[PDB]
Amino acid sequence: SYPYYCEFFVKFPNYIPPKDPAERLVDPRQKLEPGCTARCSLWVNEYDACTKRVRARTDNKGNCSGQYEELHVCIDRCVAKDIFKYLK
Amino acid sequence: SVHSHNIRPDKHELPASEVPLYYNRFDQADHPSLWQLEEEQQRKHLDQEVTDVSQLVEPVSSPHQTEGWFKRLRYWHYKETAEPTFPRTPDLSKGELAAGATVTRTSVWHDPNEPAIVSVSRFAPDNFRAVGFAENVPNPESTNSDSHPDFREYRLGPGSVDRRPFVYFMSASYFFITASMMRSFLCKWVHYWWVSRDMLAAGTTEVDLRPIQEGMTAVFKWRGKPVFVRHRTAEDIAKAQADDALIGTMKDPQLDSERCPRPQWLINIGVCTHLGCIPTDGGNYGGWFCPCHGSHYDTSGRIRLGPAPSNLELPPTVFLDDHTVKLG
Amino acid sequence: FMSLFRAHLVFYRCALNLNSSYNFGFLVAMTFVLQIITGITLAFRYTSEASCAFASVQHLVREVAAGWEFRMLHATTASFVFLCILIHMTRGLYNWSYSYLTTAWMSGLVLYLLTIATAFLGYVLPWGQMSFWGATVITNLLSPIPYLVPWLLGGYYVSDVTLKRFFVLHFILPFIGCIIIVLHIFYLHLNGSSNPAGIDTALKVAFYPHMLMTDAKCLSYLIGLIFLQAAFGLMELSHPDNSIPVNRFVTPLHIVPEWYFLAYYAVLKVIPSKTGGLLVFMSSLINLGLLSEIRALNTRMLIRQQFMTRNVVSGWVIIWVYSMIFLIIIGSAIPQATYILYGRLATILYLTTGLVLCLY
Amino acid sequence: SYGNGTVLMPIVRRVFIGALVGIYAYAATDVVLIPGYAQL
Amino acid sequence: EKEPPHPPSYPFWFKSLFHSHDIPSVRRGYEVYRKVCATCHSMEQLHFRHLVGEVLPEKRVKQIAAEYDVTDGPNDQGEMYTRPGILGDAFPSPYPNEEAARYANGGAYPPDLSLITAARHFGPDYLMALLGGYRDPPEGVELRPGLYWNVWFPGNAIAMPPPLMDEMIDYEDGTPCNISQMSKDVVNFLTWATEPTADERKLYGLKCVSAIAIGTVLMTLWWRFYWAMYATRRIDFGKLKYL
Amino acid sequence: GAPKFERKMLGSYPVSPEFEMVWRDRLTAHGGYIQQTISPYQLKFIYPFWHTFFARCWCKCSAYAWPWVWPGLITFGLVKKMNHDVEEDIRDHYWY
Amino acid sequence: YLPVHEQNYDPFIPYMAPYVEEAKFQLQEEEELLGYHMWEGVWYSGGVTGFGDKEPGEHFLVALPNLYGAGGSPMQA
Amino acid sequence: FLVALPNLYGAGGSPMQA
Amino acid sequence: FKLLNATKLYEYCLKDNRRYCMFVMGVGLVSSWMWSEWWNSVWRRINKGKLYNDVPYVYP
Amino acid sequence: FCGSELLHRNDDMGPTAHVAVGFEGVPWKSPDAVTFMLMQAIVGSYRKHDEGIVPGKVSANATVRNVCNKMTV
Ligand SMILES: CCCCCCCCCCCCCCCCCC(=O)OC[C@H](COP(=O)([O-])OCC(O)COP(=O)([O-])OC[C@@H](COC(=O)CCCCCCCCCCCCCCCCC)OC(=O)CCCCCCCCCCCCCCCCC)OC(=O)CCCCCCCCCCCCCCCCC
Ligand SMILES: CCCCCCCCCCCCCCCCCC(=O)OC[C@H](COP(=O)([O-])OCC(O)COP(=O)([O-])OC[C@@H](COC(=O)CCCCCCCCCCCCCCCCC)OC(=O)CCCCCCCCCCCCCCCCC)OC(=O)CCCCCCCCCCCCCCCCC
Ligand SMILES: CCCCCCCCCCCCCCCCCC(=O)OC[C@H](COP(=O)([O-])OCC(O)COP(=O)([O-])OC[C@@H](COC(=O)CCCCCCCCCCCCCCCCC)OC(=O)CCCCCCCCCCCCCCCCC)OC(=O)CCCCCCCCCCCCCCCCC
Ligand SMILES: CCCCCCCCCCCCCCCCCC(=O)OC[C@H](COP(=O)([O-])OCC[N+](C)(C)C)OC(=O)CCCCCCCCCCCCCCCCC
Ligand code: HEC
Ligand code: HEM
Ligand code: HEM
Ligand SMILES: COc1cc2[nH]c(C)c(-c3ccc(Oc4ccc(OC(F)(F)F)cc4)cc3)c(=O)c2cc1Cl
Ligand SMILES: O=C1C(O)=C([C@H]2CC[C@H](c3ccc(Cl)cc3)CC2)C(=O)c2ccccc21
Ligand code: FES
Repeated sequence: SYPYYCEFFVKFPNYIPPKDPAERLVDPRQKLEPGCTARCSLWVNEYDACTKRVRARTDNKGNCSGQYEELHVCIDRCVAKDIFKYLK
Repeated sequence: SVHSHNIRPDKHELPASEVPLYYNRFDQADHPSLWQLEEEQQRKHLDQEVTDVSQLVEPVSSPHQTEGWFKRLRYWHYKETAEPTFPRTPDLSKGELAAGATVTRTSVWHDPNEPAIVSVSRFAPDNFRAVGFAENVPNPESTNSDSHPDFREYRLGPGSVDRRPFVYFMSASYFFITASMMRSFLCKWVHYWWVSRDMLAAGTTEVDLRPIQEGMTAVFKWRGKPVFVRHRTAEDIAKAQADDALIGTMKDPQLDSERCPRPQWLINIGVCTHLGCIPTDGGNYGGWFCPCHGSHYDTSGRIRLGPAPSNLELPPTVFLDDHTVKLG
Repeated sequence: FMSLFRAHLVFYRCALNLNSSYNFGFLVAMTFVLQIITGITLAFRYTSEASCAFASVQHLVREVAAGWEFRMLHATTASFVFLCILIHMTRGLYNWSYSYLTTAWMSGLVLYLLTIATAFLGYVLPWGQMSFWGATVITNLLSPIPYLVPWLLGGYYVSDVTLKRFFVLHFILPFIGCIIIVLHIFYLHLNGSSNPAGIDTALKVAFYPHMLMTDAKCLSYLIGLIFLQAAFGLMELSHPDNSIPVNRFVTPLHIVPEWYFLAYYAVLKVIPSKTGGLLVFMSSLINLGLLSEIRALNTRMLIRQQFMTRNVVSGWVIIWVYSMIFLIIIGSAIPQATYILYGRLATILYLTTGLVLCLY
Repeated sequence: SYGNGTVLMPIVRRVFIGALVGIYAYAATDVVLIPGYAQL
Repeated sequence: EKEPPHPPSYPFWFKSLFHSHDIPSVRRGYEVYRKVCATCHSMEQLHFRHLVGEVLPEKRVKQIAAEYDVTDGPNDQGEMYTRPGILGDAFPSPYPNEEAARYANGGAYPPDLSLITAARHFGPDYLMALLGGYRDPPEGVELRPGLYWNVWFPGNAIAMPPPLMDEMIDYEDGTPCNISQMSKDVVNFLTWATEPTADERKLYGLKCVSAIAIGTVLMTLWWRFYWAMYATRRIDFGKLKYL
Repeated sequence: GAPKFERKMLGSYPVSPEFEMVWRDRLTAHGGYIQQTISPYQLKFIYPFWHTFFARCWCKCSAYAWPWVWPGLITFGLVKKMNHDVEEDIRDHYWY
Repeated sequence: YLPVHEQNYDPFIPYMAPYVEEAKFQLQEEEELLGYHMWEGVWYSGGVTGFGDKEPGEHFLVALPNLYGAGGSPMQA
Repeated sequence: FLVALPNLYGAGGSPMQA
Repeated sequence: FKLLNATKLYEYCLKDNRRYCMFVMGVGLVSSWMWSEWWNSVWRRINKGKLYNDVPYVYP
Repeated sequence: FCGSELLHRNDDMGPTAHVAVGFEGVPWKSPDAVTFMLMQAIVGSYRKHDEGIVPGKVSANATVRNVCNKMTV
């Protein structure tokens, strides 16, 4: 019914100026992604494990969509903290 | 009242002469007046001091009484399962109770040494009192405990202010907030019946006049109402101008030249000024005639006869070209 | 009728120790009156046509002065109707009010049935996906009898005819409500209210000055809270999926009724036989009805004190409440084996703890 | 009881107890026993 | 089937209780919508009337409406015709019926966006996440042609192509264009379009709730005023104790 | 309502309609009593509430501990264990 | 709470028993000697429904006994 | 009219018998 | 309380119920409008540079 | 002057109830003393047993008149 629901105690960022007027012709997400990639390493570990085991089992059925989904949900939930500091 | 009793025989619940749920030891007096004496000779537990919950006297009755599946409450006293024809005889040697049925349908009250009329007199329900009665049964002196505060520590005494202003200010404040809110509600509810924000009634239009022929009336749509454009003949013009000599007599006097800035072109809002019907072609003055109550208009738009109070209303208009007009 | 007004709402004498838990009846009545006002003013602009009902409700919000306010007050006050009713019921399960307020308790049950019917009829009128498929489900649920369902529908499937008659029925039922409320209060004041202590007492006090002000205070709180939720939207009381136009050949991928219907939904998820499903509702309502004459089911003389304070055993009503909340939780979730397993556990608890109230 | 006007709630009592016995019998037949006889 | 994940909470300016919408973002979101998303979606409930005074000045809105041909009639001959749009007309749509829309989009139907954030869970956070969500398939999964993998769409496979591309559009205030920025601005615009009466609603709410709370304090005091006279009463049995 | 032996009046003046409920619920004052009240304009009325706050709150909270909280804790437990079971199922059934 | 020195008594003394037993006797004999049949009456007359009640207007279909006047009370007849 | 219906329970009565 | 009693608001405006009603109505009338304009100003103060008026459109 | 009640409830002394109500007055020397002496007379008195020659139901004193016509008895 409502377009959205109110959230308490939200923190609203101040617009960090780009150091070069050209600096944000490239997506700011690229500058936040590495750190979060490093923080979600356990999901990378498990995804690579499942990849190996699927490639090995040889009965010709298997996939690792679960762990992949978890990996990217982790990375996104990390990126969401700082992305709005770089957008007007 | 609307409530029944439930005195009936029952096979899950034996009668109280058989299995009483209360503690069945009672003292008995020869005359209830004697119960006075004991109240001024016994000791009482509430006359004596204790300080901790662990010192409170322990109940005489046993915890272990009622049993069965899903029975939370384990202790009860009274039941209304019905008595048989021949009840179980109370044993007075054990101080068991004798009451109602067990007096009427039993030999319990019999004594060898005493007349029967004297003997029965001791078995009214006032002659029996439980064991522990004088020692445990409370009889308050007040609803207030001396360990709690009553009005004496809250009363505003000599030297105090008057508080009527404050009380009535409090309630007046409540009421004026209340009234503001109520007025807001009614205003919103009224406003909700008003016309919607999509309508707006705005607009303007233009008309090309080349195709029209003399003596013809064309009709167009404008701001929700009809508009007549007529290319009058010379005789229509003459009819309109001949009645300028009788302007004295009209209900809404006006001269033709105002209504036809270009004499051969007549323009009006196509609506009866009486109650909103649309006049038809004709009438007595070669103009228009309204069928709803019979008003007549002339070849210029003027009200000549009938209940309508004014001439046909002129729309805000301009001739853009020799052959084109603008409405609105 | 003024003399009656004075006898029942001014000079009527209550017990001194009636705390807030005895104020919720007045509250449900007030939500009724308020819901009636907003109802009538919504009817003036609603369209009862399957082709255009949805856009009719959107027109109020978009193009009408204060259009949004009445729709949202009407939507949100329903939740408070049901919340207040449930508090009001649980109070009297807790106190064993039905021991002597026999016909009042029966009348109560009838009013609750009326309210369920009224709400569900309302729920179809905005005519979105959830409305259409909800109507489909509940009409299929009462199928056991031939031809009754096409007759009540009006048609072989949910249709504009169905909308028209649902609209008229939703118009009418609340007022029948009001009549039954008068009947309710007759039975009540025939007897007189109970105490929280469950004793009989002579320390009575009149209504107008003392209890009327508590009624007013709680009324202020409730008006407050309704407006808070209505204007700002703190809680997601209603699911988003009624915002989508109807499609007769595609269901919504996730389904969640209004909260006051979730427990029922949970049952329909976990019992295998459909008739068993329906019979659970019938049986539980019959059990509640049976409490009206609990004095007869035993020959021990009854008391109203349930001694639930400080009690490690708790009480069957509390277990009932927690079971019902658990069922709401499971209602909300997807169909999966483990949810169904704990569902069946909770369902058995909910049924048993209702049966057992009669066994004193 | 004699001298009382409540005459229609007793009937409803007996009907309700009846109906519950009914419903539970049928539910035991429907939900448990008939499947059980496929597992027996 | 599965429980889909829940998006993160972004700090959109509006989701506070005291904040309005952020109108420059709304302007930019409208520009994005016109240049991109209006290629396949529709907003049948919106009319240009809605933009004047709330988002844009009237003159500019008239000039926007003039860019479209809108069908009208019948005329004197009973034929239909086309004219330049006016302030009173609804937004145009790319397809004449649902069947054509499905025919152009490989069978799937692009939903009408007039209420989109109120028609999904977590609304704008879900939409913001979805527009970020496109990724390569995981090991052991392959999707048939004209279907894409997205980590936030339920069941992970979606028919809408990757939506955004840097400097695919341009802004008039000067702000730089990139997919993240476009995401934020278009989500702002759609959230506004879902209910333009939001700010009115909230500003009225504030006054209402404040006054009602002050009310509540006053009524509490009035109730206690009468509580105290019977809470402090004395009742004696037999003889008088105190005075 | 009241038993007939309690609602029997001593007076004989006709009960006015606006007092109906008052005399349907008549009760005898066995033994009599004495009562005193002070006008609320001559009492403090927000200090007596806070003066007795701790006692009242101790009583109320003590009364509700076992009956309401302990089953609450058990139910909360059950929800947590259900979540455990589901999060293990979802991997057993669908992860290789 | 009361002070602990006010709580030093046994609450479970049966002080009503001798009277409850008598009441049971008295109310059983009336059932035996009067209530043994389903007696037949005149319907909706005298303020009572006619199916057994002896107090006026205790049931809904005999509510509102008057339309004018000042009413009255059963206890003052 | 505003003093109609003097009773809700009981048997009523008549003014002439007071 | 001494201050309030010194203003003699009770004697003149609250001791008679007709005047009580006059007071209620007029104070309502004025207070509501003051409260409204104050909340308007707050709504403009917190949202500076976000509202439509604060950031004019400049034509291309 | 304190505004309070002091009630002795007693149902074993017959059907009649006795009551007195009081307000704060003025001193002997007050200017308004005379007016008070007059107000006492404006309200006056009544006895059902002994009545003079004027029926209470037609008396010029409106308070007596209203009391004597209550419920017609
Ligand atoms: C194809 C597959 C087939 C598979 C087949 C498998 C079949 C398995 C069947 C199992 C049956 C178990 C029951 C046997 C009963 C035997 C009875 C007997 O011998 O009676 C003799 C004899 C009968 O004589 P009696 O004269 O009746 O005397 C007894 C008294 O009447 C008693 O009264 P009292 O006054 O003396 O005692 C106090 C009284 C009163 O006590 C109280 O009132 C206290 C209440 C305290 C409650 C406090 C709660 C607080 C916490 C609340 C938390 C919140 C929860 C809610 C919210 C959660 C969220 C949802 O206590 C009670 O009422 C006790 C009630 C116990 C209930 C136990 C229920 C077990 C159910 C098992 C499942 C059955 C199927 C379910 C349905 C399936 C679908 C239809 O009784 C006794 O001597 C007493 C025996 C009592 C035994 C109780 C404990 C039984 C333990 C059984 C263990 C079974 C394990 C199964 C594992 C299965 C693995 C696969
Ligand atoms: C999906 C799965 C689940 C399914 C659901 C499962 C549910 C299971 C649980 C069931 C819960 C309990 C259900 C009710 C049991 C009642 C048992 C009973 O007899 O109690 C005796 C008991 C007194 O017995 P007693 O103590 O021995 O006293 C002896 C006296 O001589 C007795 O005289 P008295 O003056 O003292 O008593 C008042 C007297 C006289 O009362 C009056 O004169 C009051 C008249 C008010 C009329 C206002 C209009 C009502 C229109 C019907 C609304 C129904 C809504 C249903 C909700 C769902 C909606 C979709 O009424 C009665 O004695 C009761 C008569 C039977 C009532 C039946 C109520 C339910 C069915 C009604 C609808 C039938 C369907 C066709 C119509 C449907 C139209 C929508 O009375 C009550 O406690 C009744 C309380 C009030 C409740 C009923 C109010 C409505 C009255 C309707 C009367 C029939 C006309 C209907 C309209 C027809 C033309 C359109
Ligand atoms: C608005 C109303 C209109 C004004 C006029 C009044 C209308 C009523 C006429 C109908 C009554 C005819 C029967 C006459 C019986 C005479 C017996 C006698 O000597 O009197 C003393 C006797 C009581 O003296 P007592 O024995 O000392 O009292 C102890 C207790 O009775 C406790 O005794 P217990 O615990 O020892 O158990 C005894 C029980 C032992 O038996 C049981 O408990 C058996 C339980 C088995 C379960 C099965 C259900 C049993 C109930 C049958 C219901 C079927 C009738 C409906 C048929 C529908 C047809 C379309 O005995 C009976 O049940 C025997 C009597 C059963 C008769 C009930 C049905 C009679 C209706 C016949 C005409 C039907 C046409 C209706 C058309 C459609 C409209 C309604 O009277 C009764 O027991 C009364 C029975 C009849 C019910 C009351 C009538 C209703 C009045 C309120 C009106 C509610 C209308 C609501 C609609 C509102 C619209 C807006
Ligand atoms: C007849 C229909 C009336 C509709 C009312 C709507 C009117 C417009 C909006 C409100 C305007 C402001 C109120 C009027 C002015 C105050 C009246 C007045 O003179 O005061 C007299 C008196 C004022 O008493 P006071 O003690 O404050 O002061 C009077 C004494 N002097 C003059 C010495 C100061 O008010 C009362 O005593 C009323 C008693 C009730 C108080 C509590 C009410 C709260 C609400 C209870 C529940 C409501 C639900 C029931 C309604 C049914 C529908 C849901
Ligand atoms: C044609 C190339 C499109 C453009 C441009 C945009 N959208 Fe669209 N959208 C399109 C299709 C064919 C579909 C169907 C997807 C499916 O799986 O069936 C969609 C779907 C959406 C949705 C629905 C998401 C959901 O969870 O249901 C949304 C919210 C959506 N699209 C938004 C959206 C936005 C914001 C766009 C502008 C950036 C946009 N779409 C452009 C087709 C096309
Ligand atoms: C107890 C009384 C009532 C209850 C509980 C109730 C309940 C409801 C509910 C839950 C809705 C759904 C609204 C939504 O989903 O947005 C609704 C809608 C509606 N109700 Fe009722 N209602 C009541 C009384 C009335 C009355 C008396 C009327 C008219 C006389 C009425 C007319 C309507 C209308 C027209 C709608 C459609 C709302 C819309 O389309 O947005 N209601 N009602
Ligand atoms: C529209 C629905 C209802 C309304 C308007 C309503 C109204 C009222 C009111 C005003 C009271 C007296 C004051 C109070 O208790 O708050 C009351 C008491 C009561 N109600 Fe309800 N009620 C409704 C529903 C119900 C339901 C659903 C039940 C039972 C299932 C019920 C049973 C009772 C009982 C037992 C009492 C008296 C309890 C006691 O005196 O101890 N009512 N009702
Ligand atoms: C805190 O403790 C209590 C609070 C209480 N609150 C209230 C509101 C009442 C009450 C309700 C209605 C009524 O008469 C009416 C019937 C029906 C109508 O019709 C309708 F629909 F409500 F408008 C209106 C009016 C008379 C009295 C009580 O008895 C009551 C009793 C207790 Cl113990
Ligand atoms: O699958 C269901 C479903 O099972 C119900 C149910 C919920 C419980 C309702 C209900 C049950 C019992 C009573 Cl007494 C009243 C209402 C009936 C409809 C819905 O409300 C629903 C709505 C939209 C789509 C699907 C569904
Ligand atoms: S409306 Fe034209 S004459 Fe009356």
